[PDB]
Parts: sequence; structure tokens; C-alpha cells
Amino acid sequence: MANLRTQKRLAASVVGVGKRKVWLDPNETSEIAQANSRNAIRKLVKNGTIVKK
Amino acid sequence: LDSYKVIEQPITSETAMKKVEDGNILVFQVSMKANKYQIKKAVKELYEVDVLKVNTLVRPNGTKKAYVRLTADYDALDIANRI
Amino acid sequence: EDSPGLKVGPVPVLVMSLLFIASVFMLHIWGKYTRS
Amino acid sequence: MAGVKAYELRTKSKEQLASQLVDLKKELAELKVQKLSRPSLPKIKTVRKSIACVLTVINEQQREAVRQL
Amino acid sequence: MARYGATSTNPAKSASARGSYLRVSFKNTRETAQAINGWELTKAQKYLEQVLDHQRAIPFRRFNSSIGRTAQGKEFGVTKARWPAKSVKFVQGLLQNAAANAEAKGLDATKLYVSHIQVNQAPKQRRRTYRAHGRINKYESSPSHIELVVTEK
Amino acid sequence: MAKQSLDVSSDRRKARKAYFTAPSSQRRVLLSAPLSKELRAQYGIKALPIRRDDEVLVVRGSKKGQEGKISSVYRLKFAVQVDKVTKEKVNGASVPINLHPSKLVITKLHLDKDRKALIQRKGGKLE
Amino acid sequence: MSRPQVTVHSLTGEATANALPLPAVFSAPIRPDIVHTVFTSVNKNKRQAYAVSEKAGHQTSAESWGTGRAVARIPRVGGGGTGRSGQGAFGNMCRGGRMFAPTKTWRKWNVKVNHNEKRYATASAIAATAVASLVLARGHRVEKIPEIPLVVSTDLESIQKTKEAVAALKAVGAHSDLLKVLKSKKLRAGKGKYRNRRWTQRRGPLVVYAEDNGIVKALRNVPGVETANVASLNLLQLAPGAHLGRFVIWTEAAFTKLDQVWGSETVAS
Amino acid sequence: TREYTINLHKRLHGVSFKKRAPRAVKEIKKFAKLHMGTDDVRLAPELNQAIWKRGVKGVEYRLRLRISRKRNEEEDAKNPLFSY
Amino acid sequence: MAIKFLEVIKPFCVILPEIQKPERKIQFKEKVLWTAITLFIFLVCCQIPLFGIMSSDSADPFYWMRVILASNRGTLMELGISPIVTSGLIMQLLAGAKIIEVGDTPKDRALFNGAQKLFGMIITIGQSIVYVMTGMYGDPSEMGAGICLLITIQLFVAGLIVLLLDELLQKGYGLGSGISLFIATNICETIVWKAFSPTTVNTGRGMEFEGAIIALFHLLATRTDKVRALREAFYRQNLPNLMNLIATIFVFAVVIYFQGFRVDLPIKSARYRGQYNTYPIKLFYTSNIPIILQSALVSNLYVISQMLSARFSGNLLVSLLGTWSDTSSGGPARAYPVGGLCHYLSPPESFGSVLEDPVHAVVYIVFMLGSCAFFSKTWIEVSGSSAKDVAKQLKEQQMVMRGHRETSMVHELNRYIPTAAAFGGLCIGALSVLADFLGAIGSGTGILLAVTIIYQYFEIFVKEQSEVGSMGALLF
Amino acid sequence: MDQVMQFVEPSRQFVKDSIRLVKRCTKPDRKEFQKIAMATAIGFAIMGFIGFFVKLIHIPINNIIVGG
Amino acid sequence: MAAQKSFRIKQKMAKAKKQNRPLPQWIRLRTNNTIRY
RNA sequence: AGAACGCAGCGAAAUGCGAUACGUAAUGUGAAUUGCAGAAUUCCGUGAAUCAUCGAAUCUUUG
RNA sequence: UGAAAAGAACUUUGAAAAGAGAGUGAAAAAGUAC
RNA sequence: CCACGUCAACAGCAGUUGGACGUGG
RNA sequence: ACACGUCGCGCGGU
Repeated sequence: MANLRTQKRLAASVVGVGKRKVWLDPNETSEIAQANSRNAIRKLVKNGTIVKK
Repeated sequence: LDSYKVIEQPITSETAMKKVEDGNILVFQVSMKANKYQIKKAVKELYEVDVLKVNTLVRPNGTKKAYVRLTADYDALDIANRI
Repeated sequence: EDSPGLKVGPVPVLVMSLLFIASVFMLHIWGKYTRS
Repeated sequence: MAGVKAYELRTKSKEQLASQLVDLKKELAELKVQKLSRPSLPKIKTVRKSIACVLTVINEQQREAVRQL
Repeated sequence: MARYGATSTNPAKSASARGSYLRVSFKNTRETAQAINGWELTKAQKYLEQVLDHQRAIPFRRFNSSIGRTAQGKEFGVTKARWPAKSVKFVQGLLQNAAANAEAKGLDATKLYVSHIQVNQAPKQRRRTYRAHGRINKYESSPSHIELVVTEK
Repeated sequence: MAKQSLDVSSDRRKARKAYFTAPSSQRRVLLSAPLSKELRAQYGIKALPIRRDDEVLVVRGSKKGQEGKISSVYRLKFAVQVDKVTKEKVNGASVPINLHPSKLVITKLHLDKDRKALIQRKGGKLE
Repeated sequence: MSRPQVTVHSLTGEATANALPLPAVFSAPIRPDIVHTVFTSVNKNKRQAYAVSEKAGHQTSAESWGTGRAVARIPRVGGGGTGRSGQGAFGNMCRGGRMFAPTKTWRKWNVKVNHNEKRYATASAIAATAVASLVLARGHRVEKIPEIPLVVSTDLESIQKTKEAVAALKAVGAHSDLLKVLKSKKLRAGKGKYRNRRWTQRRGPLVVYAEDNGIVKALRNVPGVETANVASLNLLQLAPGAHLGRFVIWTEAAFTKLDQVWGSETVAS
Repeated sequence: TREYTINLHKRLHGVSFKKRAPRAVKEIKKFAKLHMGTDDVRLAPELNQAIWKRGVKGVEYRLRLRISRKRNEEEDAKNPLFSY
Repeated sequence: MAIKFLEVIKPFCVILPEIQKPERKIQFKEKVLWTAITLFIFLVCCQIPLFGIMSSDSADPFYWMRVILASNRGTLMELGISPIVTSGLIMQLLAGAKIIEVGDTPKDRALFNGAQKLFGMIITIGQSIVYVMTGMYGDPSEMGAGICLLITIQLFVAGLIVLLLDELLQKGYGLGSGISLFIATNICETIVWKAFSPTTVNTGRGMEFEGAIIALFHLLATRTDKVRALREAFYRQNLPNLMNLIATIFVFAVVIYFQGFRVDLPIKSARYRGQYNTYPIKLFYTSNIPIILQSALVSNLYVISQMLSARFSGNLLVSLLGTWSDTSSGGPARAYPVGGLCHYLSPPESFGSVLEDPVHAVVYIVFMLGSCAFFSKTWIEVSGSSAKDVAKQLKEQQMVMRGHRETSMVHELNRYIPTAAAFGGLCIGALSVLADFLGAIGSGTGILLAVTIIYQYFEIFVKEQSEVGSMGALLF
Repeated sequence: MDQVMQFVEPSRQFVKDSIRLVKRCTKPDRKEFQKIAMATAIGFAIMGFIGFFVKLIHIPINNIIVGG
Repeated sequence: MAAQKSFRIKQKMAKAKKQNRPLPQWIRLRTNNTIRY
């Protein structure tokens, strides 16, 4: 991850959390970065590429 | 004869364009003096409507954003493509 | 690709055409030449 | 006749001119915003300020007529 | 305009480079510039590269102020080694440009001797340092412009 | 240039009056260059306010002997570009070259209808 | 059958007859201290200036509300802040503002003109024109001899035409001297031009008649000729800048018109 | 592999101060560099957890370490420094 | 997947040319020189003859078919530059199938473009073989091996020269094109030739126009134009050659409106307010390439029908073998089976003077319309214009320091792009068929292609060059 | 497309695209009618006439009918 | 503090913060541009 | 009297005018105007002015 | 700064800035608070 | 603030980072 | 409207 201040913030926002808990995959980190949109991060959540602790 | 044009311009932006899609909603930037009734009338006579809600608030553009929902039978796709 | 590396001579390209224009006159009529 | 300022405009009566003015204003309101466009255009500047310049003429005639009675 | 300032070269037996308005110390880079020296570009380079690891810094002649008491080198007619890798990065950037200008040249190859190098006050950045009762002292953040010219011998 | 005397601005203000006052039709005075002797005889005059299509030769510079149509002349700057030279930099980075009208002499006129009438019908001072 | 009697010289000219006496007024010892004193007295009365401004002080409220620290008040000043002021500015001391009296106006200079002193000044000035050799020293050149200071006809008034001025100027020779006045040294005065100073031309000759002036419309203009009358003339015309011995040209009628006076003031030495 | 026990009885009781762990990680990195005969020594987050668990005070004295090699040589050296 | 792969194995590639370049310098000055050579060969085909016992383009390659293969034919040279456009029809098919599995030797899975370049060289030779084996060279099905060899060399060589020069432009060292350029060149030559062709002429006027052909319009002049108002008709004394002229006149007005019609939608939201640049999209010229390939398909269809029916499989029954191979014949004209799908996609053999078929006209319009739009949708994928390429392009410029507001600025590009492409090709394919009916030169479809390419490309070329204003750039 | 199955049914989708297209698109505007014609036309003529020109030389080699 | 009420006073200041100068450059090229900002 | 805030195609700097928003007009001049990039208008008689009008039609908000 | 912006094209180097060389001009130790 | 694009200046070093710079919402 | 079983929907669970 790089520049993913915004994606930690946005991914946390869609799963309604304080940002410590939300998890992002190391392998598919590039594909997580190609989000930017609130309906885009929903697909990533369904994939399991973004999860919630 | 002491009245004003209401609409200064339509605002087009990401959120403005999305409103057209969602529920036939145009959004305008209207004069700082602009009252609600005159917006309802003006949109009627520039787009053959009826309006099913007007609500208005400030913007740092100074000109007052006016969020105007329109009737179903209208079609907001062709007539937002006529502006 | 090609095993030859020269393909901008600017030629070879002219050589192929040049032989072609010459041969067809001997082979065939175009101004009352003999036809082979 | 073929347009659109100034000799055609300044001596015209006047209901016709007002009707034309609101539909020339509709060209510019159709071409707003944005829809400005890319432009400027000089036509957008000119017809915006032709609305101004000949709203001087209509209000001027009313003012000068009111000082003849 | 500028360079040399000790003009003898001449450009069919020369190469040149300059840094300009770079934010790296006037005080420390003058000592590096006087030290480089002289020495072809590979010797200048692989003193400075080893300096990053271990091999000090480069001998300080005149800006030799205390400090503690010192130490291990080198110390080849100096005794006050310090380690500003900040000015090493600047002179490495000067040398790589100089060696690339001196690779299109086509001249070469034993030759060399860094023939003049001079540091110009770019100026001082001027900032402030907090202390007592609304009274604030100066803080300079040291920087410089620099010029480098090398000749055949 | 201007004739003596009335206003007794010594003065760099006298220069500022030339530089900053007087848009296009008293730049007509400062956009004038002498006529020839043939076209002086033809219209009886002396000098003429420049057209953008009158042709003019340079007399008093370092560029002192080229003809050309006037490509532009600027009211605020009182100065003439001549077509062209110019001077290229190789990729089409291109240059103006500017001149002062009283350093030029006009060769071939384009001179126009009532334009030549108004000029020959008394000068001054009807503005 | 002589005394100060003179031979007349016309501008036709190439002369024939005789003139009237050269005045008794044209004698007196040539006194340069009075000549310089009168020249400065007359020039002062017009003179004044401009300078800096703002106020000629004083934006800039005070008393001396100086506020210590070190090194003292300074000596001075006050109002105020981050500028501007210290001192500053209200000076002097000025890295910014005024001087210790902005040019003052105020400062009444003058010399007023006494009746006796003015007629002594004119009489001494008239006697100062009567010389010769000093003309070269002032810096103007005369080839022709003798008939001096030059005397010319009444016909001088009636021109009008440019070419007849040239015809007048060949006779007095002279000529070449006015050609010097149309020549660089004429050049280009800098900042001193506004109030005159200058860089770096000389003057030329002064032509005086009598009944006229004359100063007719043509006679004003020429490279550095000056034109005058016996009734009204001054030391700026008679020796500009106060370094005596101008090249002077007169006309006839001048003697008799000068001769009769009352008032009272006459020659002695 | 090779298995080495790194003598952190040497100096790691003597430091502290306050700040043992970052010096200790650097000490493991150049000790392992010397033993292995290598450039980069990996340092996995397994070892980082191993040193930071008991927490600066706060090290389970000497540590056994399983180390692999190398012949790569320079270009993308393999020194695993965790368990192999 | 919709198509199979074909061998492109590594030793096989080395055998066939694809050009291994020598040293070159990427400079604008070089690029135009090569483009000129390619253009020159097209003319030379008309100048130079070819060996054969009938050959001069009198070998019956059929009237509709001959024009939109293109070889600058109708004087001298039969097939020539024809093979290349068939090769380019392959490039699309293969790319748009977009194989992921299975599909014979990789580098032909949507990298099918690079496969095609190697294969283009084979097909120059290979197209000649197709000509003799169908009996379009008057074969009794093998007139002699040696005679067929002597024609084959003439046919392949002319288009081979162009194809070598094509590689040298498509290896990022041209601005020109070999393939696109020749198709347009032939059609311009055809229009003026047809108008002054001899179609029952007693006498020339005293001129033989700008060639060596006399005409109907020559005859009118010798007797004064005053004889047709002293006559009981105003037509069919000059109508055959007048048809060719008015064909162009119908086309002329409608193309220029379409060039003007563009979906502009500028998106170049500024720094320093308003907008400081422009952005437009070519509405119809994105779909240019689809229509050329559609016309090329129909040209190939005529040959495969005849070969399939009689001399590949069957005869047992004509309809059984295929519907296109139905009643394969030379008919009253062309060939042109008189029945099947192939019959419909051709003129009625009267150029719209009979439209009371009824059936024939109906099928032709709808089928062509659907085929053109199909190639527009397959053009989007990885062979042409999509929004995803353009998104990256606009980031470099920054959209003149973009308006920027998320996420619609990125979204705005993707949504419009499929809708526009579909419309572009759908419109042209309808129009082309109607052009044949009103008046034709031998293909009214071809006239429409000619004006679209020629007017537009001149405007493009100068801008690419480094120049502006649509001035010269011929060898500069 | 073919929602109820009638010819009006697939028309509707293409209308959504079309309605945009007719309002925003325009002809070459007076200067540009002449400009496009001017830039080509000589260019349209030359391509057509080069193939015409070759033929002037080529037939009268066999028998002079206009010479070449 | 208490002013003539009101939301309206806040609104005119809010526009003024945008309307603000900020910034550019291209006129400084063609003037007469004595450094400002 | 003065002042706030707007207005623009751009808006750094100045002052030009008020939601009609550097407008334009009536006397008037002559080949160039929109400061500039861009987008345009004119050019052998209706584009363009403060060269001059203590001259003018519009005229928000505050005083 | 200069008569005129001619305010430095093109090439190599450099993460970028800049540097080297070259171009403009009467003069660049006249190259941008000149 | 939010979102995207940047590093000349600013950040007490440095920078692939920012509350800075730039444009919008 | 929360959550697992589902490739997605649907269907099952409180």
C-alpha cells in the first residue's frame, strides 16, 4: 500500500469502524488501491479482500 | 416593475448530475434574493414541469443552491440534455 | 521477424519493383512488343 | 433584417423586439452552464450585453415618453 | 556568466559542472570542496562513497571548532573529523553530473585534477529558534550554490 | 513631433502625455510616416496615417533597408511590425520585430475612398 | 568735428555715411562685482523649488514618546510600529523619510529693488557693453573689424522673411558664431534640464533697437540671437550668467533715445 | 541450515538506558551478517515479535536462530533469518 | 471465443517476414518520405501491364467486387493490392473473439494482431491461388500448372511491394498507412473514368478528355446541345454516363454534414476558471474502420459460394450445401449466385432501377446495417477506441488541471463510449445500400467510403506532422 | 430490445442516445463549408486525374489515336 | 457579538473567502508586473 | 460626501459599472479593436476611442 | 534588461532542479530585483 | 473538512508524507 | 436488519 490513507478512511467508512480494525490484503493491494468509489469497495468486501476485525 | 430572473445558472457537478439520474432532480444556482415560489414558476416556464419539492441553501459561490425535484412524466434525461 | 537485419536500404524495396516492370514488357504486349 | 444591431434595433417598435430579446436570451440560457461550452463565444458576450444595451433602449423609451406627458 | 574563477583550462581539455541554489551547507561544503582533491573523479567518488559507510567525512582544516576531543581517522594533518553526510550527498550529485559531462567529452582518461571548485552563498535560509519571554533568536538553515571545473594535466 | 507652445510641461509628463493619452485617432499622428515625392504630388499632402496594408520600407535602424506590408501596428505601443523577418528559432519559435513610424517611409498605398477625403479636408480638430 | 562721433553701418551695408555720437553713458569703469551681484539679485526673485513630501514631516504622531531598552530614546521618536519609525523616518537619521527642513518656502530670500541701485545697475551694464577684447574670452568669435559694438539699420524691423535674416547676419560677421550655436555641444541636458543647468551650449549675440520692439513675429527665433530695446533691457540679456563682455549689436536711434532722461544719473569715473 | 545461539548475555544486560530493542535488532542484523558471510540479513516479523514480546526489559536472554544461504550471491541474496 | 488459433510457433515466425529493422532515427522528416513511396506504387499498377491470356482486369473479377478490394484496376493490373484488406479483416475477428482458452500455439489470443503481420506475407501469394482454383481465370479446373504459375507471380508482386512498405510505417516510423490509403486512391480515379467511358459513341468531340477515351458527352457537343429539347425525351442519350455523375452528387451533400456532426462534450475543466482548451470525439470516424471491413467481407463472399457448391463438397443439391451457395451461377451478370444470402448483398443487377423484387431490397438493407454495427462493437475491445485508454491520456495532460470531483469525472468517460460507437456503424451501413440505388459508379457503397476517408485524412495528416493549418507536408 | 416484441420496442433504447445527438450537432458553419471544399477539391481532382493521365501516354504507343 | 442579526452577514464573508486572490501567473508575463501577492 | 459586496471569457494589479452589471448611447473618427493565452469581430462608407463633451440611459447594498 | 523580447530553438546529461554545449543581439561578466 | 494531482516554498533533520502548494466538491 | 450458509440472485436462520 501507498497513498492508502484515503482507502483506509473510505474502507473503514463503508464498514463503519474506527480504522484500526479494517483489514486490507497484502497480495491484492494494487487492486484495493484501484477503488476510490463507495460501490467499488463493496465489491472488494464481498470478495473478502477487505475484511473487518 | 421590480423583480429578478431567479435562475442565474444551473449547477452541473458530480452530485448535481447524479441527482438527475436518481429521482428527476435538477439543481440550480439562483439569486441571493430568490424566494421559493419564483423558482417553482421559472422552472415550469423553462422546462414545462411541475416541481415536486423546492429547497434552498447557501454555497461559498454566494449564489444560493436550489435543489428542485420534478415530476416523473417529465423525463429529466432529455431535458437535462436540452441544457 | 527476419534473420536479415537490413530492410531499410532505403532499397531492397525498389529492386523488386524494378525487375518486375522490365520483365512484363518482354513477356507481354503493351506497345506492339513481342509476346512470349 | 439580416440580424441584429444597431439601426434595425434602435428605432424598432418594440413588442417584437421584447419577444425576440427573450428568445435570444433563451439561446444563451440553453447555452448556460456549462454549456459554456467551450466558448467564450463573442456571441455569448455580445448577446448578454445586447440584452443589457437594448434593455437600456426599452427603459429609455418609457422614461422619455413619460417626460412628454 | 559565471565560473571558473581561476580561468586556465581551456574547454577542449576541460569539463564543467555546477550546482545551483541547493539546500546544503555553505560552511561544511567549502571544506569538502577544498578537500576533494586532486585526484581524478573515481578517487573523489570512492572517498565520498566510503564516507557514507565509515571513512569519516573528509578532513576539516579551518572550521575545526570544539566539539569534544578527538579521535580516529585518517586525521592526516587535521585532528577534528566530523560526519556531515548532508554535504556528501551534494558533492556526489555534483560529481556525477561532472563525470557525465566528462563522458560526452570525448577527451579522457588518466588526465584529470579538480582544477577549481568554489561555493557561492545562495544565501542563508532564515528561520527562528524559541527561548525566553517573547524573544526569539536566529536559526540559519545552511545552503549553497557551487561551481566545479576539471582540467587535463 | 508635436509643435510648440502653450502647455509648458518641460517635462517627463510631456512624454507621459504621448505614451499614455491618445488612443487610436491621435495615434493617427504617431502612426504617420512620410509619403514619397510621387504620392506626395498625387494627393498634395506630406505624410499619412498608416493602413495595415500600406507597404513601407525601413530607413533608420540596424534593419535599415527592407520593404514589407505592415503585419500589425499597436496603438498603446505606437509601434509597427513589418512582414516578415521576424527571425526564426528552429522549431517555429517565432519573433515580432518592432519599429517606430517616423523611422520609416511608405512606398505603396492601399489608399481608400473617403479615408483620403477626410484627411485632405482640413485636418485639425474635428474630433 | 569729431569727439565720440561714429561712422554709420547699414545692413545694406556696405556703408556710406555717418552715425550719431557713441553715448557718454558708455563710459564708467567696468565693475564685475556689481555686475554679478545684480545678476544674482534678479534671478533669485523668480527662484524656488520642490523637494520630497508626505507631509514635510509628519505622518506620524509623537511628542517624543520614545521607549527605552538600549541605546536610548534615539533621540526620539514614537509613532509607530514595524515600519517606519524608530526614529525612522521622523529623522534625521532618515533611512526612509525627510531631511531636517524639506526645502523651505518659508525661507524668504529676495532682493528688493531700490530706485538708485537699479539705475546704477543699468548704467554700469550699458558701460560694460562698450568694450572689445572680452568678447573672445566669454566664448564667441568675431572675425570682422572694426565698428564696435555693432551698429545696424532701422530696416531690421520690417522682416518677416527668413532669408533676409541671413543677409543681415553675413554683414555683421559674426555669422559663424550663430553656426556654433547650432552645433553639438548643443546636445542633451539630463535631469538638470527642468530647472535649467544643463549640458552644454554657449550663447550668441544680442540685437537692440529703439522705437519698436521689434521683436516682430519673425525676429523671435534664430540659433541663439536675442532681441531687445533700449527702453527695456537687462543684465541677463547684456551678459547672461554674469561673465561680462557679450557680443552686442545695436541699431541707430539708440544714442539719442538713451541720452535724454530725468530721473537723474550720469557719467563719472 | 545452521543453528546458532546468539550471545545476548554480552551487552544486552548492560544497555538500558531505556532503549534496548532497536539497538538489539541492529546487533542481531550485523551479528548474523558476520556469521552468514552475507549482505542483507532478512529479519522477519517473527523475530521482531520474538524480541518485542517480553518487551525491552524484556528479552528471553540468548536466542536460537535457524539460518540459510547464499551463493545467489549479491543480486537477490537469500538469508532467511527466522526459521527455515 | 468464436474462432480458432493458427500456428505461430517460434521457428515458423523466423521463416516469414515481419521486418527486423536496421538502425533508424525517429524524426518527423524521415516518416513522410516512406509514405510517399507507398502511395506511388498504387499509380504504377495502372501504368504497367501484366502477363496473361486475358489479363488487364477483363478476367471477370465482378463489378461490385473489384472496386472495394482495390488495386487501382479498370485499365491494367488485375489483382494486386487486393490481398492486404482480406488480411486486415482477419485482424479484427481474432482480436474481438478474445480467446482465453483453448484456442492452437499462443500469441494469437487477442495478441492476434502480431500473428496477422506474419500471415499477411503468406496471403499475398495465397490470394492468387484462390483466383485460379475457383475458375475466375477461366480454368477448366487445371489449364496447365506452368501457365497458372506465370500469372501468379504477376498478381502477388504488386501488392507485396506495398506490404513491405506497410510494415515500415506500422513499426512506429511512419505517420502514413499502406492499407487504408490505397482503398481510397482507386475510387477517386474510377469516378472520372466512368463519366467519360465509351458507351455507344460515333464520334469524339476533337478531344479524348484527359485520357484517351471518348464518350456520350462528346457526341452531344458535335451536334450542339439543342437536340434533346427537339427530342421526345430528356434521357437515354446521355443517361448511362450521367448516372455516374449524379451518383457522386447524392453522396456529396450528406458526408459533409456528418463530418460536422460530432459528439464534442468538452471535459477539460480548468485551473483559473471557465475552460482553456477543447475536447471533441469523432462520432462517425471511429466507425470508419468497421465499414471498410464489412464491404471487404461481401467481396470475399462471392468467390467462396461458387467454390463451395460445385467444387469442394457436392453437388448433391445446391440449397443443401449452403444458403449463399444456393444456385451458384454466373447468372445474367457477375457471379453472384441467383439465390441465397449472396444474392441479396449485391445490387439487383440494375442499380436500383428494379426495386419491385419485392424481397431482395428488404434483406439487403437490414443485413448490412447489422454487420457494420457488429464490427463497431468488436472495434471497442482491444483494436480501437475505448474510454480506458483515454482515461490515462487525460491524466498526463491533467484535463487542463481538472475540475476534479469524485467519482463522476472518471465515470463520465465510461458511460457514453459504448452508445456512440454503436450509433456510428449502424447509420453508415444503412446509408451505403441506399447509395447504390440512387446512382452508382459500380458500387455506391464505395463512393461513400471514398469521401469519408479522403476529406478527413488530409485534416489529420498535417497536425501529426508537427505543422498546423492544413498546408503542405508532401515530402517535408 | 423487443420488450413486448414490436418494432417500437427496440427503438426506445436507440432514442435515448439519439435525442442527445440531434440537439448538440451542427453543420460546417459558413466559413467551414468553403474551407473543407477548398482544402480538398484540388486534392480530390489530383488523385483521380493521375490515373487518368497515365492512360494518355499508354494507348497511342500501339497506334496513334491522340498521341502519347 | 450581536450584529444586524443574522445568517446573511456570514454568507457574504463566505463568498469573499473564495472570491479571493489566489492567484496566477500569465498576466505577470505580459505586464509591468511589480511582484505582488 | 463616503463605503461594503458583487459583476468578467481570463482576473495578478488598477478602476469601470451596478443583478441590464469595464456595460454602452448621442455628438463623432478611419484601419484596426477584446490588457494576454484562447475564442472572434472588422478592414475603398455603420468595427474602435474618452484624443474632447463639469455631457448621458441604467443605478444592488450601506451612508 | 534591451532599438526590438529577439526572454534562449536544437542536442547530450540529470529523479527533478540545473548543468554542459548551442541559439538571439550592436553588446549576454546586457539572461530576468538583469 | 472531503476528493484527486503535486514537492519550488513551508514542516525545526528528511521525505515516496502533510494541516503546505494546486484544482474542484 | 442483523448474521452465517451462496459464483450472483433466490432460498433457509433470529
